[PDB]
Amino acid sequence: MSELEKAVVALIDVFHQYSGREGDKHKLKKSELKELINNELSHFLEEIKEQEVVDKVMETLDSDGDGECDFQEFMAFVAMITTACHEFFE
Amino acid sequence: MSELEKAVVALIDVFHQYSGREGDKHKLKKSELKELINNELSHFLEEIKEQEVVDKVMETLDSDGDGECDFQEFMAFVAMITTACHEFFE
Ligand SMILES: [Ca+2]
Ligand SMILES: [Ca+2]
Ligand SMILES: [Ca+2]
Ligand SMILES: [Ca+2]
Ligand SMILES: [Zn+2]
Ligand SMILES: [Zn+2]
Repeated sequence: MSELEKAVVALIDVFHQYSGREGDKHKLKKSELKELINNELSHFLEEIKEQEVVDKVMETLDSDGDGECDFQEFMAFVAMITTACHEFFE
Repeated sequence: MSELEKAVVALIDVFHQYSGREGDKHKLKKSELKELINNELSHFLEEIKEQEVVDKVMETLDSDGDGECDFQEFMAFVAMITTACHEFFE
Protein backbone atom coordinates (compact mmCIF):
# COMPACT_ATOMS: atom_id res chain seq x y z
CA MET A 1 0.00 0.00 0.00
CA SER A 2 0.99 3.59 -0.78
CA GLU A 3 1.90 6.33 1.72
CA LEU A 4 -1.62 7.74 1.35
CA GLU A 5 -3.21 4.34 2.12
CA LYS A 6 -0.85 3.87 5.05
CA ALA A 7 -2.01 7.29 6.33
CA VAL A 8 -5.70 6.44 6.01
CA VAL A 9 -5.27 3.26 8.06
CA ALA A 10 -3.04 5.01 10.64
CA LEU A 11 -5.89 7.49 11.24
CA ILE A 12 -8.31 4.62 11.86
CA ASP A 13 -5.81 2.79 14.08
CA VAL A 14 -4.85 5.69 16.38
CA PHE A 15 -8.52 6.51 16.87
CA HIS A 16 -9.34 2.97 18.07
CA GLN A 17 -6.20 2.75 20.19
CA TYR A 18 -7.54 5.62 22.33
CA SER A 19 -11.33 5.40 21.98
CA GLY A 20 -11.41 1.72 23.09
CA ARG A 21 -9.72 2.42 26.43
CA GLU A 22 -12.87 3.26 28.47
CA GLY A 23 -16.61 3.61 28.14
CA ASP A 24 -17.86 3.83 24.60
CA LYS A 25 -15.25 1.77 22.69
CA HIS A 26 -16.00 4.04 19.69
CA LYS A 27 -15.74 7.58 21.10
CA LEU A 28 -12.88 9.48 22.69
CA LYS A 29 -13.83 10.70 26.13
CA LYS A 30 -11.81 13.61 27.53
CA SER A 31 -9.07 11.51 29.15
CA GLU A 32 -8.63 9.44 25.95
CA LEU A 33 -8.55 12.62 23.83
CA LYS A 34 -5.86 14.14 26.14
CA GLU A 35 -3.58 11.09 25.95
CA LEU A 36 -3.99 10.89 22.17
CA ILE A 37 -2.84 14.52 21.91
CA ASN A 38 -0.07 14.16 24.45
CA ASN A 39 1.39 10.93 23.18
CA GLU A 40 0.64 11.20 19.43
CA LEU A 41 0.73 14.91 18.57
CA SER A 42 3.76 15.98 20.63
CA HIS A 43 5.53 17.64 17.60
CA PHE A 44 2.41 19.50 16.38
CA LEU A 45 0.63 20.50 19.63
CA GLU A 46 1.80 21.68 23.11
CA GLU A 47 1.45 19.09 25.83
CA ILE A 48 -1.91 19.33 27.59
CA LYS A 49 -1.46 19.76 31.37
CA GLU A 50 -4.53 21.75 32.55
CA GLN A 51 -8.11 20.45 32.87
CA GLU A 52 -9.28 23.72 31.27
CA VAL A 53 -7.46 22.90 28.09
CA VAL A 54 -8.82 19.32 27.98
CA ASP A 55 -12.34 20.77 28.41
CA LYS A 56 -11.81 23.49 25.84
CA VAL A 57 -10.31 21.21 23.11
CA MET A 58 -13.27 18.82 23.55
CA GLU A 59 -15.71 21.73 23.54
CA THR A 60 -14.16 22.70 20.16
CA LEU A 61 -14.16 19.19 18.52
CA ASP A 62 -17.51 18.08 19.92
CA SER A 63 -19.91 19.17 17.11
CA ASP A 64 -22.89 17.13 18.19
CA GLY A 65 -22.56 18.23 21.82
CA ASP A 66 -22.44 14.73 23.35
CA GLY A 67 -19.30 15.42 25.47
CA GLU A 68 -17.20 12.94 23.44
CA CYS A 69 -15.37 12.94 20.12
CA ASP A 70 -16.57 10.27 17.67
CA PHE A 71 -14.96 9.20 14.44
CA GLN A 72 -16.48 11.98 12.30
CA GLU A 73 -15.43 14.62 14.80
CA PHE A 74 -11.97 13.11 15.01
CA MET A 75 -11.61 13.35 11.18
CA ALA A 76 -12.53 17.07 11.48
CA PHE A 77 -9.71 17.43 14.10
CA VAL A 78 -7.19 15.70 11.83
CA ALA A 79 -8.18 18.08 8.99
CA MET A 80 -7.65 21.11 11.29
CA ILE A 81 -4.20 19.86 12.38
CA THR A 82 -3.26 18.99 8.85
CA THR A 83 -4.40 22.45 7.52
CA ALA A 84 -2.35 24.17 10.30
CA CYS A 85 0.75 22.08 9.48
CA HIS A 86 0.28 22.85 5.79
CA GLU A 87 0.06 26.62 6.24
CA PHE A 88 2.98 26.68 8.71
CA PHE A 89 5.53 25.54 6.11
CA GLU A 90 4.85 27.91 3.25
CA MET B 1 7.28 11.37 15.00
CA SER B 2 4.28 9.14 15.72
CA GLU B 3 2.17 7.21 13.19
CA LEU B 4 -0.45 9.97 13.38
CA GLU B 5 2.15 12.68 12.64
CA LYS B 6 3.57 10.59 9.82
CA ALA B 7 0.02 10.37 8.40
CA VAL B 8 -0.57 14.12 8.60
CA VAL B 9 2.62 14.84 6.66
CA ALA B 10 1.92 12.06 4.12
CA LEU B 11 -1.41 13.77 3.34
CA ILE B 12 0.38 17.06 2.70
CA ASP B 13 3.10 15.36 0.64
CA VAL B 14 0.85 13.33 -1.71
CA PHE B 15 -1.24 16.42 -2.36
CA HIS B 16 1.78 18.46 -3.50
CA GLN B 17 3.22 15.57 -5.48
CA TYR B 18 0.15 15.70 -7.75
CA SER B 19 -1.05 19.31 -7.54
CA GLY B 20 2.37 20.71 -8.55
CA ARG B 21 2.47 18.80 -11.85
CA GLU B 22 0.61 21.36 -14.02
CA GLY B 23 -1.10 24.71 -13.85
CA ASP B 24 -1.90 25.89 -10.37
CA LYS B 25 0.89 24.28 -8.31
CA HIS B 26 -1.61 24.21 -5.40
CA LYS B 27 -4.74 22.62 -6.89
CA LEU B 28 -5.39 19.22 -8.42
CA LYS B 29 -6.74 19.56 -11.92
CA LYS B 30 -8.65 16.57 -13.32
CA SER B 31 -5.62 14.76 -14.78
CA GLU B 32 -3.66 15.20 -11.50
CA LEU B 33 -6.67 14.01 -9.47
CA LYS B 34 -7.00 10.89 -11.72
CA GLU B 35 -3.33 9.90 -11.35
CA LEU B 36 -3.44 10.46 -7.59
CA ILE B 37 -6.40 8.05 -7.38
CA ASN B 38 -4.94 5.55 -9.80
CA ASN B 39 -1.46 5.42 -8.39
CA GLU B 40 -2.12 6.12 -4.69
CA LEU B 41 -5.57 4.69 -3.92
CA SER B 42 -5.37 1.42 -5.88
CA HIS B 43 -6.37 -0.76 -2.84
CA PHE B 44 -9.30 1.48 -1.78
CA LEU B 45 -10.76 2.67 -5.12
CA GLU B 46 -11.29 1.06 -8.59
CA GLU B 47 -8.90 2.28 -11.26
CA ILE B 48 -10.30 5.26 -13.15
CA LYS B 49 -10.39 4.59 -16.92
CA GLU B 50 -13.32 6.67 -18.27
CA GLN B 51 -13.42 10.47 -18.69
CA GLU B 52 -16.95 10.38 -17.22
CA VAL B 53 -15.65 9.08 -13.95
CA VAL B 54 -12.82 11.67 -13.80
CA ASP B 55 -15.46 14.39 -14.41
CA LYS B 56 -17.89 12.96 -11.89
CA VAL B 57 -15.31 12.48 -9.04
CA MET B 58 -14.18 16.11 -9.54
CA GLU B 59 -17.77 17.29 -9.69
CA THR B 60 -18.24 15.58 -6.28
CA LEU B 61 -15.04 16.93 -4.56
CA ASP B 62 -15.19 20.41 -6.05
CA SER B 63 -17.20 22.31 -3.37
CA ASP B 64 -16.36 25.81 -4.51
CA GLY B 65 -17.12 25.00 -8.15
CA ASP B 66 -13.77 26.14 -9.58
CA GLY B 67 -13.17 22.91 -11.60
CA GLU B 68 -10.17 21.93 -9.43
CA CYS B 69 -9.62 20.32 -6.03
CA ASP B 70 -7.68 22.48 -3.57
CA PHE B 71 -6.22 21.47 -0.25
CA GLN B 72 -9.44 21.91 1.76
CA GLU B 73 -11.41 19.90 -0.77
CA PHE B 74 -8.73 17.24 -0.80
CA MET B 75 -8.96 16.91 3.03
CA ALA B 76 -12.74 16.39 2.59
CA PHE B 77 -11.93 13.56 0.08
CA VAL B 78 -9.49 11.92 2.48
CA ALA B 79 -12.18 12.03 5.22
CA MET B 80 -14.70 10.36 2.87
CA ILE B 81 -12.23 7.59 1.94
CA THR B 82 -11.21 7.14 5.53
CA THR B 83 -14.90 6.94 6.73
CA ALA B 84 -15.62 4.33 3.98
CA CYS B 85 -12.57 2.25 4.97
CA HIS B 86 -13.61 2.50 8.62
CA GLU B 87 -17.17 1.29 8.07
CA PHE B 88 -16.05 -1.51 5.71
CA PHE B 89 -14.16 -3.38 8.44
CA GLU B 90 -16.71 -3.55 11.21
CA1 LIG C 1 -13.83 5.63 24.84
CA1 LIG D 1 -19.42 14.42 19.87
CA1 LIG E 1 -2.08 21.47 -10.49
CA1 LIG F 1 -12.50 23.54 -5.98
ZN1 LIG G 1 -14.40 1.73 14.46
ZN1 LIG H 1 0.92 23.72 -0.05
